[PDB]
Amino acid sequence: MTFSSTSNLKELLRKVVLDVELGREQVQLLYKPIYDSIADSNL
Amino acid sequence: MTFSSTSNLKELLRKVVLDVELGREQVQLLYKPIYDSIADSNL
Repeated sequence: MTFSSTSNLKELLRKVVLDVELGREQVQLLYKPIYDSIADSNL
Repeated sequence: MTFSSTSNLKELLRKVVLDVELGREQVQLLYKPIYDSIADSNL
């Protein structure tokens, strides 16, 4: 009858999350084509 | 004997409908490529 009445009492209502992209952007390895890598552990 | 005498008596005169395009434009859902849809009855 009076959903406006029950709107304020939020804890009754279902909780659903508006899914949005959050989080820091992924990072890449840009340098690699320029550099020649040597990976001897005994350096 | 004039044809104007029989003008008013439309029942006597043969009836032919002037064929023509009547109607209204069909509406379309333009938004859909832009928006990403989430469907849930419990929102």
